[PDB]
Amino acid sequence: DLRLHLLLNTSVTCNDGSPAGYYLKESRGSRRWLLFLEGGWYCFNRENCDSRYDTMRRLMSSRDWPRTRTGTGILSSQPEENPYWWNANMVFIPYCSSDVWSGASSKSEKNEYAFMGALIIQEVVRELLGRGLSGAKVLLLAGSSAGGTGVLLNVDRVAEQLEKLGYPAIQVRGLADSGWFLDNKQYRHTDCCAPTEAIRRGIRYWNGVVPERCRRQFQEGEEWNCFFGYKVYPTLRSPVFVVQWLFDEAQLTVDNVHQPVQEGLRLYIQNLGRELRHTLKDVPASFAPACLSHEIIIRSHWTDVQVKGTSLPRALHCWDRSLHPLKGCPVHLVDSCPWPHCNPSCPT
Ligand SMILES: O=C(O)c1cc2c(s1)-c1ccccc1CC2
Ligand SMILES: *[C@@H]1O[C@H](CO)[C@@H](O)[C@H](O)[C@H]1NC(C)=O
Repeated sequence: DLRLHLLLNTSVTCNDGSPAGYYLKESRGSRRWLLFLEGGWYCFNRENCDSRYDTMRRLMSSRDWPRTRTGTGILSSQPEENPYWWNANMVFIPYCSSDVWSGASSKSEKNEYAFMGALIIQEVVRELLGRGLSGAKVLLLAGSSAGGTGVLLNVDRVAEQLEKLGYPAIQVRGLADSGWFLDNKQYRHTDCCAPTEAIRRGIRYWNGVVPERCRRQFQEGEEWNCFFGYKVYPTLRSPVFVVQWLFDEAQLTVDNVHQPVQEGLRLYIQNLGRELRHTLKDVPASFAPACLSHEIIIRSHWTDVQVKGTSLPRALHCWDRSLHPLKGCPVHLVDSCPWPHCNPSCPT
């Protein structure tokens, strides 16, 4: 079990002004630290955030959080479930900011909600240094769905934060799971939502922040571009491993894809997997199976899926070795077959 701590700096809050926090299980014999960002979509105006507050309140508020959480998948402490990092210090950071982890905005007389995801990450890192993170050799910032996009937006800032605090020795890395999306045309048009327009409104609503080099490329008004993995990844300096289903359920949802499939839709889906494969061609550490699914790394059976005969925990161990061209220890694993479940190890 991972145990809840609410932030001692209570100015760093969830959407409704309640304190943010983190769940922690320490490992006294290890110098590896895993900080996992939870996902769960987002909201981009008052009406849509009010609706989220009615029926998704744990993603907006710490008031009803439980005192413990069980670690699963890469957060499990059992070697059988987590061959990769079972002996690490484990941190689960709940997503209570609805801002894809990008916001730096307080609740006030002009703001009904606080959007503080970027500051929550920085504050967790700060309070953990006093609980052992100061002795770390690797800090892996991981996340799924909106949390995976959050890794891409925040990993370089965590690294800069530790260098300026006097800890250049800690190596910061990222693991981004199911957060690599395409700003493509929808299969059938709808009213807002297309990924592009939703992010454009959210950034303004949240006062969202993006990594500095990506901001300097796209410039004022065009920062939404840095929320799209294939645009922000080349600007990053920290090592980042990318996990992405070729046919992500959330990608299909925003594309309005839901009997025998007709030619138009077949071609749309095949072109979608081809485009995803193309954006990964120059990402050296990546794992991308040809499956219709969503998230993987905190699933209890994450050990089951394979690409070219190598599982995800093995690929991540090979990545570790590469950061010390390996024989039989690959790190770039992208399926080439063109339809969902052409890979027999896909989740059922
Ligand atoms: O299921 C979740 O948590 C998320 C789903 C999506 C996210 S996050 C997103 C993050 C950046 C850019 C475009 C998108 C649209 C799809
Ligand atoms: C609390 O967090 C806010 C927002 O990041 C920051 O400005 C302030 O310095 C913090 N206070 C302390 C005592 O750490």
